[PDB]
Amino acid sequence: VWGHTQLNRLSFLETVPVVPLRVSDESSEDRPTWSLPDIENVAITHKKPNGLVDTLAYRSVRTCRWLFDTFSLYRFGSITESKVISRCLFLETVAGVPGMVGGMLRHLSSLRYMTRDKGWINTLLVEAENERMHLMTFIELRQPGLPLRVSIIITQAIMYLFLLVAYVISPRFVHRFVGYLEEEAVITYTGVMRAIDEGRLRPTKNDVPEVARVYWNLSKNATFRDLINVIRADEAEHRVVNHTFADMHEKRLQNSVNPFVVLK
Amino acid sequence: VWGHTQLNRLSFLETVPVVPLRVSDESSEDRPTWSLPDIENVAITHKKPNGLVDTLAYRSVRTCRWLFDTFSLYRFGSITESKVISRCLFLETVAGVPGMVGGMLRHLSSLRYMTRDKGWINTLLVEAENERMHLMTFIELRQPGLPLRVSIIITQAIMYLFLLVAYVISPRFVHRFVGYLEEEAVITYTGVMRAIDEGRLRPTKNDVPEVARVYWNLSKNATFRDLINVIRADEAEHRVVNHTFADMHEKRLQNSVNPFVVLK
Ligand SMILES: CC(C)=CCC/C(C)=C/Cc1c(O)c(Cl)c(C)c(C=O)c1O
Ligand SMILES: CC(C)=CCC/C(C)=C/Cc1c(O)c(Cl)c(C)c(C=O)c1O
Ligand SMILES: [Fe+3]
Ligand SMILES: [Fe+3]
Ligand SMILES: [Fe+3]
Ligand SMILES: [Fe+3]
Ligand SMILES: [O-]
Ligand SMILES: [O-]
Repeated sequence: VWGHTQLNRLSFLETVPVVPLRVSDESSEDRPTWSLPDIENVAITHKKPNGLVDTLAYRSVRTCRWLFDTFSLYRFGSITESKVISRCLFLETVAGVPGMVGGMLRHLSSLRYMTRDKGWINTLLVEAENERMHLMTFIELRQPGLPLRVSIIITQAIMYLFLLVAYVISPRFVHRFVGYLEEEAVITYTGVMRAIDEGRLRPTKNDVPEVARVYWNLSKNATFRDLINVIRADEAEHRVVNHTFADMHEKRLQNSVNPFVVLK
Repeated sequence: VWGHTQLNRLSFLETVPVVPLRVSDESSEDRPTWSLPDIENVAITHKKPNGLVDTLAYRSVRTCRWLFDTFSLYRFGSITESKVISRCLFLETVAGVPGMVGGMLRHLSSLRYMTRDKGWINTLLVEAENERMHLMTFIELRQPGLPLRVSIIITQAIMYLFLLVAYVISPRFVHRFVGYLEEEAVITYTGVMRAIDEGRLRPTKNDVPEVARVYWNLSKNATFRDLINVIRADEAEHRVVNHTFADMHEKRLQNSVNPFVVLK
Protein backbone atom coordinates (compact mmCIF):
# COMPACT_ATOMS: atom_id res chain seq x y z
CA VAL A 1 0.00 0.00 0.00
CA TRP A 2 2.19 2.80 -1.33
CA GLY A 3 0.21 5.62 -2.95
CA HIS A 4 -0.28 9.37 -3.26
CA THR A 5 -1.54 9.67 0.31
CA GLN A 6 1.79 8.34 1.66
CA LEU A 7 3.82 10.21 -0.96
CA ASN A 8 2.11 13.37 0.24
CA ARG A 9 2.87 12.87 3.92
CA LEU A 10 5.95 14.81 5.13
CA SER A 11 7.61 12.21 7.31
CA PHE A 12 7.11 8.71 8.66
CA LEU A 13 9.52 9.37 11.56
CA GLU A 14 6.68 8.78 13.98
CA THR A 15 6.32 5.20 12.63
CA VAL A 16 9.82 3.94 13.44
CA PRO A 17 9.06 2.61 16.94
CA VAL A 18 6.28 0.31 15.56
CA VAL A 19 8.36 -1.43 12.85
CA PRO A 20 10.11 -4.68 13.66
CA LEU A 21 13.81 -5.47 13.24
CA ARG A 22 13.62 -8.40 10.82
CA VAL A 23 16.67 -10.12 9.58
CA SER A 24 15.33 -10.31 6.00
CA ASP A 25 15.47 -6.48 5.81
CA GLU A 26 19.26 -6.38 6.31
CA SER A 27 19.81 -7.15 2.62
CA SER A 28 17.92 -6.55 -0.61
CA GLU A 29 15.77 -9.45 -1.97
CA ASP A 30 18.50 -10.41 -4.46
CA ARG A 31 19.72 -13.42 -2.48
CA PRO A 32 22.09 -16.09 -3.76
CA THR A 33 20.38 -19.46 -4.29
CA TRP A 34 22.81 -22.35 -3.97
CA SER A 35 22.11 -26.04 -3.68
CA LEU A 36 24.65 -27.48 -1.20
CA PRO A 37 25.43 -30.77 -2.94
CA ASP A 38 26.13 -28.98 -6.24
CA ILE A 39 28.24 -26.18 -4.64
CA GLU A 40 30.15 -28.93 -2.81
CA ASN A 41 32.23 -29.28 -6.00
CA VAL A 42 33.28 -25.67 -6.34
CA ALA A 43 36.94 -25.98 -7.14
CA ILE A 44 40.20 -24.02 -6.90
CA THR A 45 41.26 -22.25 -10.11
CA HIS A 46 43.90 -19.83 -11.38
CA LYS A 47 43.55 -17.43 -14.36
CA LYS A 48 46.79 -16.77 -16.25
CA PRO A 49 47.85 -13.11 -16.28
CA ASN A 50 47.71 -11.49 -19.74
CA GLY A 51 50.36 -8.77 -19.40
CA LEU A 52 51.90 -6.20 -17.08
CA VAL A 53 48.67 -4.92 -15.44
CA ASP A 54 47.56 -8.54 -14.73
CA THR A 55 50.96 -9.50 -13.31
CA LEU A 56 50.81 -6.43 -11.10
CA ALA A 57 47.35 -7.42 -9.88
CA TYR A 58 48.42 -10.96 -9.02
CA ARG A 59 51.78 -10.12 -7.42
CA SER A 60 50.09 -7.50 -5.28
CA VAL A 61 47.47 -10.09 -4.12
CA ARG A 62 50.16 -12.76 -3.47
CA THR A 63 52.31 -10.22 -1.61
CA CYS A 64 49.29 -9.24 0.46
CA ARG A 65 48.42 -12.86 1.39
CA TRP A 66 51.97 -13.74 2.38
CA LEU A 67 52.13 -10.61 4.58
CA PHE A 68 48.69 -11.29 6.00
CA ASP A 69 49.08 -15.01 6.78
CA THR A 70 52.52 -14.39 8.30
CA PHE A 71 51.63 -11.36 10.50
CA SER A 72 48.24 -12.87 11.51
CA LEU A 73 50.16 -16.11 12.28
CA TYR A 74 47.52 -18.23 10.44
CA ARG A 75 50.31 -20.54 9.30
CA PHE A 76 51.95 -22.00 12.44
CA GLY A 77 50.10 -24.00 15.04
CA SER A 78 46.93 -25.82 14.08
CA ILE A 79 43.86 -24.31 12.41
CA THR A 80 41.11 -23.37 14.89
CA GLU A 81 37.61 -21.99 14.63
CA SER A 82 38.87 -18.90 16.50
CA LYS A 83 41.56 -18.03 13.97
CA VAL A 84 39.26 -19.00 11.06
CA ILE A 85 36.34 -16.82 12.19
CA SER A 86 38.92 -14.12 13.13
CA ARG A 87 40.66 -14.08 9.77
CA CYS A 88 37.34 -13.81 7.86
CA LEU A 89 36.01 -11.18 10.11
CA PHE A 90 38.97 -8.98 9.15
CA LEU A 91 39.10 -9.75 5.43
CA GLU A 92 35.36 -9.51 4.81
CA THR A 93 35.59 -5.86 5.93
CA VAL A 94 37.89 -5.04 3.00
CA ALA A 95 36.00 -7.53 0.74
CA GLY A 96 33.01 -5.28 0.14
CA VAL A 97 34.92 -2.14 -0.84
CA PRO A 98 35.78 -3.03 -4.50
CA GLY A 99 32.25 -3.81 -5.74
CA MET A 100 30.96 -0.61 -4.13
CA VAL A 101 33.68 1.68 -5.55
CA GLY A 102 33.11 -0.09 -8.91
CA GLY A 103 29.32 0.48 -9.07
CA MET A 104 29.60 3.96 -7.63
CA LEU A 105 32.06 4.83 -10.42
CA ARG A 106 30.15 3.24 -13.30
CA HIS A 107 27.10 5.02 -11.85
CA LEU A 108 28.76 8.41 -11.82
CA SER A 109 30.12 7.82 -15.31
CA SER A 110 26.70 6.74 -16.55
CA LEU A 111 25.28 9.97 -15.07
CA ARG A 112 27.94 12.42 -16.41
CA TYR A 113 28.20 10.82 -19.85
CA MET A 114 24.40 10.14 -20.06
CA THR A 115 25.26 6.66 -21.31
CA ARG A 116 23.75 3.24 -20.67
CA ASP A 117 25.47 0.98 -18.19
CA LYS A 118 23.74 -2.23 -19.46
CA GLY A 119 23.49 -4.17 -16.20
CA TRP A 120 26.98 -3.70 -14.70
CA ILE A 121 26.25 -1.42 -11.79
CA ASN A 122 23.64 -3.65 -10.26
CA THR A 123 26.02 -6.61 -10.33
CA LEU A 124 28.75 -4.74 -8.42
CA LEU A 125 26.42 -3.22 -5.85
CA VAL A 126 24.85 -6.65 -5.10
CA GLU A 127 28.36 -8.06 -4.93
CA ALA A 128 29.30 -5.39 -2.33
CA GLU A 129 26.16 -6.31 -0.39
CA ASN A 130 27.00 -10.03 -0.58
CA GLU A 131 30.42 -9.48 0.98
CA ARG A 132 28.85 -7.19 3.56
CA MET A 133 26.52 -10.05 4.54
CA HIS A 134 29.53 -12.27 4.89
CA LEU A 135 30.68 -9.71 7.51
CA MET A 136 27.28 -9.56 9.22
CA THR A 137 27.34 -13.38 9.57
CA PHE A 138 30.86 -13.73 11.03
CA ILE A 139 30.23 -10.95 13.58
CA GLU A 140 27.32 -13.04 14.98
CA LEU A 141 29.93 -15.73 15.69
CA ARG A 142 32.75 -13.62 17.03
CA GLN A 143 32.83 -10.13 18.42
CA PRO A 144 36.21 -8.51 17.91
CA GLY A 145 38.50 -6.88 20.46
CA LEU A 146 39.55 -3.25 20.23
CA PRO A 147 42.91 -3.82 18.54
CA LEU A 148 41.14 -5.58 15.64
CA ARG A 149 38.40 -2.92 15.54
CA VAL A 150 41.05 -0.17 15.30
CA SER A 151 42.93 -2.13 12.60
CA ILE A 152 39.72 -2.49 10.59
CA ILE A 153 39.09 1.27 10.70
CA ILE A 154 42.60 2.05 9.43
CA THR A 155 42.58 -0.81 6.92
CA GLN A 156 39.45 0.65 5.35
CA ALA A 157 41.00 4.15 5.13
CA ILE A 158 43.80 2.69 3.02
CA MET A 159 41.99 0.16 0.80
CA TYR A 160 39.16 2.59 -0.03
CA LEU A 161 41.83 5.11 -1.00
CA PHE A 162 43.76 2.55 -2.99
CA LEU A 163 40.69 1.13 -4.76
CA LEU A 164 39.14 4.46 -5.61
CA VAL A 165 42.32 5.75 -7.26
CA ALA A 166 43.04 2.33 -8.80
CA TYR A 167 39.54 2.15 -10.40
CA VAL A 168 39.66 5.68 -11.82
CA ILE A 169 43.02 4.84 -13.45
CA SER A 170 42.55 1.17 -14.39
CA PRO A 171 39.25 -0.57 -13.82
CA ARG A 172 40.96 -3.53 -15.46
CA PHE A 173 43.56 -3.78 -12.69
CA VAL A 174 40.84 -3.53 -10.00
CA HIS A 175 38.56 -6.19 -11.45
CA ARG A 176 41.62 -8.40 -11.97
CA PHE A 177 42.99 -7.76 -8.48
CA VAL A 178 39.52 -8.77 -7.18
CA GLY A 179 39.43 -11.83 -9.42
CA TYR A 180 42.72 -12.81 -7.82
CA LEU A 181 41.45 -12.02 -4.34
CA GLU A 182 38.55 -14.39 -4.73
CA GLU A 183 40.92 -17.08 -5.95
CA GLU A 184 42.59 -16.97 -2.53
CA ALA A 185 39.20 -16.68 -0.76
CA VAL A 186 38.02 -19.90 -2.47
CA ILE A 187 41.34 -21.53 -1.41
CA THR A 188 41.00 -20.39 2.21
CA TYR A 189 37.37 -21.49 2.53
CA THR A 190 38.11 -24.87 0.90
CA GLY A 191 40.93 -25.21 3.44
CA VAL A 192 38.34 -24.56 6.12
CA MET A 193 36.00 -27.18 4.67
CA ARG A 194 38.78 -29.74 4.26
CA ALA A 195 40.04 -29.31 7.83
CA ILE A 196 36.43 -29.91 8.93
CA ASP A 197 36.00 -33.07 6.81
CA GLU A 198 39.23 -34.40 8.22
CA GLY A 199 38.42 -33.69 11.89
CA ARG A 200 41.34 -31.24 12.28
CA LEU A 201 38.92 -28.43 12.97
CA ARG A 202 35.92 -29.49 15.05
CA PRO A 203 33.54 -26.55 14.58
CA THR A 204 31.30 -25.48 17.47
CA LYS A 205 29.27 -22.62 15.90
CA ASN A 206 26.57 -24.92 14.57
CA ASP A 207 23.55 -22.79 15.24
CA VAL A 208 23.96 -20.81 11.97
CA PRO A 209 22.92 -17.24 12.68
CA GLU A 210 19.44 -16.16 11.70
CA VAL A 211 20.94 -13.44 9.44
CA ALA A 212 22.62 -16.08 7.37
CA ARG A 213 19.83 -18.64 7.52
CA VAL A 214 17.41 -16.29 5.74
CA TYR A 215 20.09 -14.73 3.50
CA TRP A 216 21.15 -18.07 2.03
CA ASN A 217 17.75 -19.79 2.42
CA LEU A 218 19.48 -22.40 4.60
CA SER A 219 17.51 -24.82 6.78
CA LYS A 220 17.67 -24.88 10.58
CA ASN A 221 19.67 -28.13 10.15
CA ALA A 222 22.44 -26.33 8.25
CA THR A 223 25.76 -26.50 10.12
CA PHE A 224 28.94 -24.39 10.11
CA ARG A 225 30.25 -26.49 7.25
CA ASP A 226 27.22 -25.53 5.14
CA LEU A 227 27.63 -21.81 5.90
CA ILE A 228 31.29 -21.96 4.73
CA ASN A 229 30.12 -23.81 1.60
CA VAL A 230 27.69 -21.11 0.55
CA ILE A 231 30.16 -18.31 1.39
CA ARG A 232 32.82 -20.05 -0.74
CA ALA A 233 30.31 -20.40 -3.59
CA ASP A 234 29.60 -16.67 -3.40
CA GLU A 235 33.39 -16.05 -3.52
CA ALA A 236 33.80 -18.18 -6.61
CA GLU A 237 31.01 -16.28 -8.32
CA HIS A 238 32.82 -13.05 -7.68
CA ARG A 239 35.99 -14.75 -8.95
CA VAL A 240 34.39 -15.34 -12.36
CA VAL A 241 32.37 -12.13 -12.65
CA ASN A 242 35.51 -10.09 -11.91
CA HIS A 243 37.94 -11.93 -14.21
CA THR A 244 35.19 -11.69 -16.82
CA PHE A 245 34.78 -7.97 -16.31
CA ALA A 246 38.57 -7.42 -16.35
CA ASP A 247 38.77 -9.44 -19.57
CA MET A 248 36.07 -7.19 -21.11
CA HIS A 249 38.18 -4.14 -20.20
CA GLU A 250 41.21 -5.86 -21.79
CA LYS A 251 39.19 -6.19 -24.99
CA ARG A 252 37.62 -2.69 -24.81
CA LEU A 253 34.21 -4.27 -24.08
CA GLN A 254 33.67 -2.11 -20.92
CA ASN A 255 30.65 -0.46 -22.57
CA SER A 256 29.15 -3.81 -23.58
CA VAL A 257 26.33 -5.69 -21.90
CA ASN A 258 26.97 -7.35 -18.56
CA PRO A 259 26.84 -10.97 -19.72
CA PHE A 260 25.60 -12.08 -16.29
CA VAL A 261 22.38 -10.10 -16.60
CA VAL A 262 21.00 -12.76 -18.93
CA LEU A 263 22.93 -15.76 -17.59
CA LYS A 264 20.23 -15.54 -14.91
CA VAL B 1 21.25 -22.43 -14.35
CA TRP B 2 24.02 -21.09 -12.13
CA GLY B 3 26.10 -23.84 -10.49
CA HIS B 4 29.58 -25.09 -9.65
CA THR B 5 30.40 -25.75 -13.30
CA GLN B 6 29.92 -22.04 -14.14
CA LEU B 7 31.51 -20.90 -10.87
CA ASN B 8 34.54 -22.96 -11.85
CA ARG B 9 34.94 -21.50 -15.32
CA LEU B 10 37.54 -18.70 -15.52
CA SER B 11 35.75 -16.21 -17.72
CA PHE B 12 32.57 -15.78 -19.73
CA LEU B 13 34.19 -13.08 -21.91
CA GLU B 14 33.66 -15.29 -24.93
CA THR B 15 29.87 -15.17 -24.32
CA VAL B 16 29.38 -11.41 -24.59
CA PRO B 17 28.70 -11.28 -28.35
CA VAL B 18 25.75 -13.75 -27.99
CA VAL B 19 23.84 -11.87 -25.25
CA PRO B 20 21.14 -9.40 -26.23
CA LEU B 21 20.89 -5.76 -25.19
CA ARG B 22 17.53 -5.78 -23.41
CA VAL B 23 16.10 -2.71 -21.87
CA SER B 24 14.96 -4.58 -18.74
CA ASP B 25 18.64 -5.23 -17.86
CA GLU B 26 19.44 -1.51 -17.55
CA SER B 27 18.03 -1.45 -14.01
CA SER B 28 17.64 -3.95 -11.19
CA GLU B 29 14.22 -5.70 -10.82
CA ASP B 30 13.21 -3.30 -8.03
CA ARG B 31 10.90 -1.19 -10.19
CA PRO B 32 8.44 1.39 -8.93
CA THR B 33 4.80 0.32 -9.36
CA TRP B 34 2.47 3.28 -9.65
CA SER B 35 -1.15 3.38 -10.72
CA LEU B 36 -1.63 6.53 -12.83
CA PRO B 37 -5.04 7.63 -11.56
CA ASP B 38 -3.88 7.39 -7.93
CA ILE B 39 -0.51 9.16 -8.55
CA GLU B 40 -2.48 11.85 -10.40
CA ASN B 41 -3.15 13.38 -6.95
CA VAL B 42 0.44 13.62 -5.79
CA ALA B 43 0.55 17.09 -4.32
CA ILE B 44 3.01 19.89 -3.54
CA THR B 45 4.23 20.01 0.07
CA HIS B 46 6.72 21.88 2.26
CA LYS B 47 8.36 20.56 5.47
CA LYS B 48 9.13 23.23 8.08
CA PRO B 49 12.82 23.53 8.95
CA ASN B 50 13.65 22.48 12.53
CA GLY B 51 16.77 24.58 13.22
CA LEU B 52 19.97 25.96 11.74
CA VAL B 53 21.03 22.87 9.72
CA ASP B 54 17.51 22.63 8.19
CA THR B 55 17.41 26.35 7.35
CA LEU B 56 20.81 25.98 5.71
CA ALA B 57 19.56 23.04 3.66
CA TYR B 58 16.48 24.91 2.44
CA ARG B 59 18.16 28.26 1.74
CA SER B 60 20.87 26.49 -0.22
CA VAL B 61 18.19 24.67 -2.32
CA ARG B 62 16.17 27.90 -2.85
CA THR B 63 19.35 29.80 -3.77
CA CYS B 64 20.24 27.05 -6.22
CA ARG B 65 16.80 27.07 -7.91
CA TRP B 66 16.72 30.85 -8.28
CA LEU B 67 20.22 30.76 -9.83
CA PHE B 68 19.31 27.82 -12.03
CA ASP B 69 15.94 29.06 -13.34
CA THR B 70 17.40 32.51 -13.98
CA PHE B 71 20.64 31.44 -15.77
CA SER B 72 18.85 28.64 -17.70
CA LEU B 73 16.18 31.26 -18.60
CA TYR B 74 13.34 28.80 -17.74
CA ARG B 75 11.32 31.76 -16.46
CA PHE B 76 10.82 34.17 -19.40
CA GLY B 77 9.12 33.22 -22.63
CA SER B 78 6.66 30.34 -22.67
CA ILE B 79 7.29 26.80 -21.44
CA THR B 80 8.27 24.38 -24.23
CA GLU B 81 9.00 20.70 -24.46
CA SER B 82 12.57 21.63 -25.48
CA LYS B 83 13.31 23.62 -22.33
CA VAL B 84 11.41 21.09 -20.16
CA ILE B 85 13.28 18.04 -21.49
CA SER B 86 16.50 20.17 -21.39
CA ARG B 87 16.11 21.26 -17.79
CA CYS B 88 15.45 17.67 -16.59
CA LEU B 89 18.25 16.26 -18.58
CA PHE B 90 20.65 18.52 -16.67
CA LEU B 91 19.16 18.16 -13.19
CA GLU B 92 18.66 14.39 -13.32
CA THR B 93 22.46 14.10 -13.73
CA VAL B 94 23.01 15.65 -10.29
CA ALA B 95 19.84 13.93 -8.93
CA GLY B 96 21.41 10.50 -8.58
CA VAL B 97 24.54 11.56 -6.70
CA PRO B 98 23.07 11.94 -3.16
CA GLY B 99 21.50 8.47 -2.82
CA MET B 100 24.72 6.87 -4.09
CA VAL B 101 27.06 8.81 -1.77
CA GLY B 102 24.58 8.03 1.05
CA GLY B 103 24.49 4.23 0.52
CA MET B 104 28.19 4.07 -0.22
CA LEU B 105 28.85 5.79 3.13
CA ARG B 106 26.42 3.76 5.24
CA HIS B 107 27.94 0.72 3.52
CA LEU B 108 31.49 1.67 4.41
CA SER B 109 30.42 2.49 7.96
CA SER B 110 28.57 -0.81 8.26
CA LEU B 111 31.77 -2.56 7.09
CA ARG B 112 34.29 -0.70 9.36
CA TYR B 113 32.07 -0.73 12.45
CA MET B 114 30.77 -4.30 11.75
CA THR B 115 27.29 -3.01 12.54
CA ARG B 116 23.88 -3.68 11.02
CA ASP B 117 22.48 -1.16 8.60
CA LYS B 118 18.85 -2.41 8.91
CA GLY B 119 17.60 -1.71 5.39
CA TRP B 120 18.92 1.82 4.75
CA ILE B 121 21.61 1.16 2.18
CA ASN B 122 19.35 -0.65 -0.22
CA THR B 123 16.86 2.21 -0.17
CA LEU B 124 19.50 4.80 -1.12
CA LEU B 125 21.12 2.70 -3.82
CA VAL B 126 17.71 1.98 -5.45
CA GLU B 127 16.95 5.68 -5.14
CA ALA B 128 20.21 6.51 -6.99
CA GLU B 129 19.23 3.99 -9.66
CA ASN B 130 15.72 5.50 -9.95
CA GLU B 131 17.12 8.96 -10.64
CA ARG B 132 19.62 7.45 -13.06
CA MET B 133 16.68 5.92 -14.98
CA HIS B 134 15.09 9.32 -15.08
CA LEU B 135 18.28 10.38 -16.92
CA MET B 136 18.24 7.36 -19.24
CA THR B 137 14.64 8.23 -20.22
CA PHE B 138 15.16 11.94 -20.97
CA ILE B 139 18.27 11.23 -23.08
CA GLU B 140 16.08 9.07 -25.39
CA LEU B 141 14.04 12.24 -25.99
CA ARG B 142 16.80 14.78 -26.34
CA GLN B 143 20.47 14.41 -27.07
CA PRO B 144 22.47 17.27 -25.59
CA GLY B 145 24.93 19.61 -27.30
CA LEU B 146 28.55 19.87 -26.24
CA PRO B 147 28.18 22.93 -24.01
CA LEU B 148 25.61 21.07 -21.89
CA ARG B 149 27.72 17.89 -21.90
CA VAL B 150 30.75 19.87 -20.65
CA SER B 151 28.60 21.60 -17.99
CA ILE B 152 27.33 18.23 -16.79
CA ILE B 153 30.88 16.90 -16.38
CA ILE B 154 31.93 19.92 -14.29
CA THR B 155 28.65 20.03 -12.37
CA GLN B 156 29.24 16.45 -11.25
CA ALA B 157 32.82 17.22 -10.12
CA ILE B 158 31.42 19.86 -7.76
CA MET B 159 28.23 18.22 -6.43
CA TYR B 160 29.95 14.87 -5.79
CA LEU B 161 32.61 16.78 -3.88
CA PHE B 162 30.03 18.81 -2.00
CA LEU B 163 27.81 15.82 -1.17
CA LEU B 164 30.60 13.52 -0.11
CA VAL B 165 32.01 16.06 2.36
CA ALA B 166 28.51 17.16 3.40
CA TYR B 167 27.45 13.54 4.20
CA VAL B 168 30.58 12.73 6.20
CA ILE B 169 29.98 15.85 8.32
CA SER B 170 26.16 15.95 8.49
CA PRO B 171 24.07 13.20 6.96
CA ARG B 172 21.15 15.15 8.38
CA PHE B 173 21.89 18.18 6.21
CA VAL B 174 22.25 15.98 3.10
CA HIS B 175 19.02 14.04 3.57
CA ARG B 176 17.27 17.33 4.33
CA PHE B 177 18.82 19.13 1.35
CA VAL B 178 17.57 16.21 -0.79
CA GLY B 179 14.14 16.33 0.83
CA TYR B 180 14.04 19.97 -0.21
CA LEU B 181 15.32 19.19 -3.69
CA GLU B 182 12.49 16.79 -4.31
CA GLU B 183 10.02 19.40 -3.12
CA GLU B 184 11.10 21.57 -6.04
CA ALA B 185 11.20 18.55 -8.40
CA VAL B 186 7.55 17.75 -7.54
CA ILE B 187 6.72 21.45 -8.17
CA THR B 188 8.52 21.52 -11.52
CA TYR B 189 6.95 18.29 -12.77
CA THR B 190 3.46 19.38 -11.63
CA GLY B 191 4.11 22.60 -13.56
CA VAL B 192 4.87 20.44 -16.56
CA MET B 193 1.68 18.45 -16.09
CA ARG B 194 -0.44 21.56 -15.57
CA ALA B 195 0.91 23.30 -18.67
CA ILE B 196 -0.01 20.13 -20.58
CA ASP B 197 -3.56 19.96 -19.17
CA GLU B 198 -4.05 23.58 -20.09
CA GLY B 199 -2.74 23.29 -23.66
CA ARG B 200 0.17 25.70 -23.02
CA LEU B 201 2.64 22.93 -23.70
CA ARG B 202 1.57 20.60 -26.50
CA PRO B 203 3.94 17.65 -26.04
CA THR B 204 5.21 15.78 -29.10
CA LYS B 205 7.33 12.98 -27.51
CA ASN B 206 4.40 10.60 -27.18
CA ASP B 207 6.12 7.38 -28.09
CA VAL B 208 7.42 6.83 -24.51
CA PRO B 209 10.85 5.24 -24.79
CA GLU B 210 11.14 1.51 -24.39
CA VAL B 211 13.53 2.04 -21.43
CA ALA B 212 10.83 3.82 -19.55
CA ARG B 213 7.94 1.65 -20.70
CA VAL B 214 9.46 -1.45 -19.08
CA TYR B 215 10.93 0.44 -16.11
CA TRP B 216 7.57 1.87 -15.04
CA ASN B 217 5.45 -1.01 -16.41
CA LEU B 218 3.65 1.54 -18.61
CA SER B 219 1.45 0.49 -21.53
CA LYS B 220 2.21 1.31 -25.17
CA ASN B 221 -0.70 3.81 -24.90
CA ALA B 222 1.08 5.80 -22.19
CA THR B 223 1.83 9.36 -23.34
CA PHE B 224 4.37 12.02 -22.30
CA ARG B 225 1.96 13.20 -19.65
CA ASP B 226 1.98 9.72 -18.07
CA LEU B 227 5.78 9.53 -18.08
CA ILE B 228 5.98 12.88 -16.22
CA ASN B 229 3.37 11.58 -13.77
CA VAL B 230 5.37 8.53 -12.79
CA ILE B 231 8.64 10.51 -12.61
CA ARG B 232 6.94 13.05 -10.31
CA ALA B 233 5.62 10.20 -8.14
CA ASP B 234 9.14 8.82 -7.83
CA GLU B 235 10.32 12.34 -6.83
CA ALA B 236 7.69 12.62 -4.13
CA GLU B 237 8.73 9.27 -2.74
CA HIS B 238 12.27 10.48 -2.42
CA ARG B 239 10.87 13.66 -0.84
CA VAL B 240 9.34 11.65 2.02
CA VAL B 241 12.06 9.02 2.42
CA ASN B 242 14.68 11.78 2.72
CA HIS B 243 12.82 14.09 5.12
CA THR B 244 12.07 10.94 7.10
CA PHE B 245 15.70 9.91 7.17
CA ALA B 246 16.83 13.45 8.08
CA ASP B 247 14.25 13.49 10.88
CA MET B 248 15.67 10.17 12.19
CA HIS B 249 19.14 11.77 12.27
CA GLU B 250 17.63 14.76 14.14
CA LYS B 251 16.34 12.33 16.75
CA ARG B 252 19.50 10.15 16.85
CA LEU B 253 17.59 7.29 15.17
CA GLN B 254 20.24 6.90 12.39
CA ASN B 255 21.01 3.38 13.63
CA SER B 256 17.33 2.41 13.72
CA VAL B 257 15.41 0.34 11.21
CA ASN B 258 14.60 1.85 7.83
CA PRO B 259 10.85 2.24 8.30
CA PHE B 260 10.29 1.85 4.55
CA VAL B 261 11.62 -1.71 4.52
CA VAL B 262 8.35 -2.92 6.02
CA LEU B 263 6.04 -0.23 4.61
CA LYS B 264 6.38 -2.43 1.52
C1 LIG C 1 43.97 -6.55 0.51
C2 LIG C 1 44.54 -6.80 1.92
C3 LIG C 1 44.85 -5.61 2.82
C4 LIG C 1 44.81 -8.24 2.41
C5 LIG C 1 44.49 -9.44 1.50
C6 LIG C 1 45.19 -10.72 2.00
C7 LIG C 1 44.67 -11.88 1.15
C8 LIG C 1 44.92 -11.89 -0.40
C9 LIG C 1 43.92 -12.98 1.86
C10 LIG C 1 43.24 -14.11 1.12
C11 LIG C 1 41.85 -13.95 1.32
C12 LIG C 1 41.12 -13.01 0.60
O1 LIG C 1 41.75 -12.25 -0.32
C13 LIG C 1 39.76 -12.80 0.75
CL1 LIG C 1 39.00 -11.50 -0.36
C14 LIG C 1 39.07 -13.58 1.72
C15 LIG C 1 37.69 -13.43 1.96
C16 LIG C 1 39.77 -14.52 2.47
C17 LIG C 1 39.08 -15.30 3.41
O2 LIG C 1 39.63 -15.80 4.37
C18 LIG C 1 41.15 -14.68 2.26
O3 LIG C 1 41.83 -15.59 3.00
C1 LIG D 1 22.00 21.40 -6.90
C2 LIG D 1 22.14 22.23 -8.18
C3 LIG D 1 23.53 22.46 -8.78
C4 LIG D 1 20.89 22.86 -8.85
C5 LIG D 1 19.50 22.63 -8.24
C6 LIG D 1 18.48 23.65 -8.80
C7 LIG D 1 17.10 23.22 -8.28
C8 LIG D 1 16.81 23.20 -6.74
C9 LIG D 1 16.07 22.83 -9.31
C10 LIG D 1 14.71 22.27 -8.93
C11 LIG D 1 14.69 20.93 -9.38
C12 LIG D 1 15.33 19.92 -8.68
O1 LIG D 1 15.97 20.22 -7.54
C13 LIG D 1 15.35 18.59 -9.07
CL1 LIG D 1 16.25 17.42 -7.94
C14 LIG D 1 14.69 18.24 -10.28
C15 LIG D 1 14.66 16.93 -10.77
C16 LIG D 1 14.04 19.23 -11.02
C17 LIG D 1 13.37 18.88 -12.20
O2 LIG D 1 13.18 19.68 -13.10
C18 LIG D 1 14.06 20.56 -10.56
O3 LIG D 1 13.45 21.52 -11.29
FE1 LIG E 1 33.64 -12.53 1.15
FE1 LIG F 1 35.17 -12.00 -1.61
FE1 LIG G 1 14.72 12.69 -10.67
FE1 LIG H 1 14.91 13.60 -7.60
O1 LIG I 1 35.42 -12.62 0.58
O1 LIG J 1 14.80 14.33 -9.77
